Amino acid sequence: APSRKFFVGGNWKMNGRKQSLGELIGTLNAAKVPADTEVVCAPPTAYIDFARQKLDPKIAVAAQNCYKVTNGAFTGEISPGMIKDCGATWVVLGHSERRHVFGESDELIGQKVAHALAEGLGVIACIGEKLDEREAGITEKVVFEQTKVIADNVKDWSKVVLAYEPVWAIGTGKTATPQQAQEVHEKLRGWLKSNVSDAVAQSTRIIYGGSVTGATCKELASQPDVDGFLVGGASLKPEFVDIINAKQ
Amino acid sequence: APSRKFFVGGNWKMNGRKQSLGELIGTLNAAKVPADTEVVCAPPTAYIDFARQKLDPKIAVAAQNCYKVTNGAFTGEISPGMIKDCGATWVVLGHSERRHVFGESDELIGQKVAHALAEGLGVIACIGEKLDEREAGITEKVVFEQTKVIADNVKDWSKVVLAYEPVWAIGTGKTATPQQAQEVHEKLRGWLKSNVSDAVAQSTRIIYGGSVTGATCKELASQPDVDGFLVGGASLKPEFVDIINAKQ
Amino acid sequence: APSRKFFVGGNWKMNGRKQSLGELIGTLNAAKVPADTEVVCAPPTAYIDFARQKLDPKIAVAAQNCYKVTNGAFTGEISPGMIKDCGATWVVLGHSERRHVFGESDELIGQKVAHALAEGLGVIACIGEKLDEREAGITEKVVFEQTKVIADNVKDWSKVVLAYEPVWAIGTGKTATPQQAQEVHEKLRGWLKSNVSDAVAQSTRIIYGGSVTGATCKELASQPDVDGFLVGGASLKPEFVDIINAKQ
Amino acid sequence: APSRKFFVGGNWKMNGRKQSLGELIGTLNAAKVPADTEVVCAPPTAYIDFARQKLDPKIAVAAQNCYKVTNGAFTGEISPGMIKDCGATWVVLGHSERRHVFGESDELIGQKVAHALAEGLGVIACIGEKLDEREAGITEKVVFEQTKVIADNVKDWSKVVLAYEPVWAIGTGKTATPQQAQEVHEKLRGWLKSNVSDAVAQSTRIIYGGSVTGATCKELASQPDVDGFLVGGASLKPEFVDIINAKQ
Repeated sequence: APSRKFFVGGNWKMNGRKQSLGELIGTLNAAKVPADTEVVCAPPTAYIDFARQKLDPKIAVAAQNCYKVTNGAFTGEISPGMIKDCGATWVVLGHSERRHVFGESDELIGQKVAHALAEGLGVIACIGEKLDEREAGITEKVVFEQTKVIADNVKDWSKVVLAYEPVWAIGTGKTATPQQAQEVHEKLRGWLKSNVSDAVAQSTRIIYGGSVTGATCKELASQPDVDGFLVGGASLKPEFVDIINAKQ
Repeated sequence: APSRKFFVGGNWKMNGRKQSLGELIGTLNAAKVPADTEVVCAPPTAYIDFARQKLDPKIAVAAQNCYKVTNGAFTGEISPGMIKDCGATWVVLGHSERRHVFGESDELIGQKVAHALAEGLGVIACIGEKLDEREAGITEKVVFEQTKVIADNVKDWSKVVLAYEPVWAIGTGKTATPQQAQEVHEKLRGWLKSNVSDAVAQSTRIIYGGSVTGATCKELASQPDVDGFLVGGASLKPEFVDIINAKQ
Repeated sequence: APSRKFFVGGNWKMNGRKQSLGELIGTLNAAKVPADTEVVCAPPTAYIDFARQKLDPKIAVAAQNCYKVTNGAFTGEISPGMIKDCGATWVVLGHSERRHVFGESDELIGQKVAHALAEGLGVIACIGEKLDEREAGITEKVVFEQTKVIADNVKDWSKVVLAYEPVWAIGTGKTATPQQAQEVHEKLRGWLKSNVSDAVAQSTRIIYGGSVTGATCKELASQPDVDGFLVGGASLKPEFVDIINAKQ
Repeated sequence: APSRKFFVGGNWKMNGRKQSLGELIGTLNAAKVPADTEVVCAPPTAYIDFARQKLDPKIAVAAQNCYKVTNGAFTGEISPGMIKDCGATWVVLGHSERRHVFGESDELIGQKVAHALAEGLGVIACIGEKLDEREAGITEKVVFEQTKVIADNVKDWSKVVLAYEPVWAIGTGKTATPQQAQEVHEKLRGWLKSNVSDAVAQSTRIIYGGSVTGATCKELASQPDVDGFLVGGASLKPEFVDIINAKQ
């Protein structure tokens, strides 16, 4: 009985300013999210406070990243305590952009996860295999190694959700279908049940982090092992509300 | 403008929280800012907005980093636009930790600088050699190589400040001999004069990003080619209001 | 220079004598060196001079190792100066046997590289993981860890070549699957791009130091991220004049 | 009746280039060595051939090291056959720098000795206790264990000479006198006579490998059990000739 509460995150990435963002917050603030869905918004780092202040207490705020120490000589970086200090209760970790564009390693990612969590912050842990990894059929290998690192650094799965990112269908000329989406979420839940525990795997939300719009959210949402989304571009528009109601 | 207005930058790095930073902000706001000086506080990204809202108008706020595009799929990053949108007028680029801990290349930094200036932001470009390089005498080459890449992306030095940081010795009160800081800064000024213009070099601030305590800040500024500092730890201590007044 | 001139290195190791090496040298001297390629022969230290004197100017000579100081009480060692003084322009550092049989640490190798480059010599820095490491998936980490240490000592990649060697499988004709060689070399090129510069990665030769016969040298170079080899045994066989022409 | 022919080796270590070395060879080539003294020069590995070619047939050439196999996958290493192939008739083995700076073990040293010898090459076998070993009074213990390994790998003492190295007086703040030099050579000859044979001990030359200059060579040479030297620094200068005439 997968009573997993639908999870819908909105990764604005590096987009928006007070104006467009405040305007965005206005739409969701005036929107009516299903009492059965959990909605989170990940604003640009400079607008985490702005967003949380303007954001309706019903919606949680999430950082798009953080470091592995409470304080230190790390110009440009922020710690989970600040993220908490700003009212944000979540942190996106391991986003494909952070791993690839910025080269963040699993080791460092594993350390931010353990720290973020120790700091009492929720954690949206992102995984996903690149195009070549997909072309080889190493999807399982790749995604299990990343999840494992996340699991070894997670002593409590209540504060975490998994987001699978089909980086292989991101600007590559390959398209990811909802079936192959489920296929992956399946193995990931299978990895948990087997490597963690039956309960954890049954409660842990595994959200889809691939191309999601109000037009395709219904299909993807109907998938058994897909209990949520981590929306990118669409999280900047009114359509985000439609995605908030995909499971419905 | 021949008279290079003193420039005291305070790099808070990844330290403090609203409460803490609030106590610090409230202080500087009670600190008289001599027209003979130009003070700037670089708060962690999450607190750029907060500080700018609480901080005194006479004091400028500066992001500790930014990306090289107005908007994009760059989770965890912020654009010059955003910083500016938050009331900050400056940006720190090339910092010791950014390139030596997060591997930011000169290339990337040159692109950030070009974009930051192009966005209406002022930037504090950082440079400095390492211990292996210092103990090689290639300190001038490495710093010039770094300054060249930055200068290649600067078309107007009106809103630009150079920051030399002796990476091979920064943090504790073990302030590297003021003579060593003068030698480098002197060559940098001789670089801008020939590679740009006598006026540019005679109007460009070459602040010291090394060990600067609320006391040692005297003999340091005492040097002819040292128009300020990029205070690290002390920038957090109330002794930051002193380093600002490193004279009389 | 975008077009990365093919680089075929021949590592003779500890084999041959004047007679033998003379027969080999006389051959390559009759072998036309395509401008599309850059061939180098690394003779045993005792025969560096001999080979350089007999070898064709179009072919470069390379020591198989050197020390990290111009001169000193280091019986049994040679300095970059000496190698250069013998007409050799390159040096092999970090080779599988040097660190895995004679326990040379990355540190030592990083110092040799820094000194070699500083002495006017070109260097072929070698890297590669072991079987225990390969069978751990930490191949990328180990090779990056090795490349980092080397890059930390390189200030000009104009006279530098990377050499990946699959230690867990080198020697016989059991050439490790060309895909495995491509995966690693591909990541290394993505490393230099971000850790150094797109230009550097798009101008840096990443030769394969694994199993390269006078035949298999086709499908190997066929891979996009394989700009040459570091021929082991075959470098002694007349089939070395073929591996040089691993195309058409 | 110790009719042991005076032996004087010159360990140039890692010093010189064609120019200074050729200049050095010029002095000895033009020098007149006593028909009763045996002179050997150990050039940097890269100059063994150079030296032998420029060296007067009266003086022998010696490698400063070698490996334990005729040929093989040992980049940077050379075999006794090459050393022979270059006209060198000697090999320095076990030099303190090789044992300490490079960690060569007695086992490996014992194997190079047996191989070098099997290859028909003379062998300057080096021994000597470190500072701490000397401080403890383990001189005998230490030096007997090393000599033993050399003896077990020597089935013919005609092709070998022993060089005692007071490593304990090498850059340590301790100075070695000619008396304590003899003291050690005494025991070493006592070790031979007792563990090898009376004849071997009476014919085997045991040369001093400590600080030796034309100013102190006379004193050391007059010692009964000191029948030669293994000169370091002084072997690079004209003074080497004076040492060649110390016994006189």
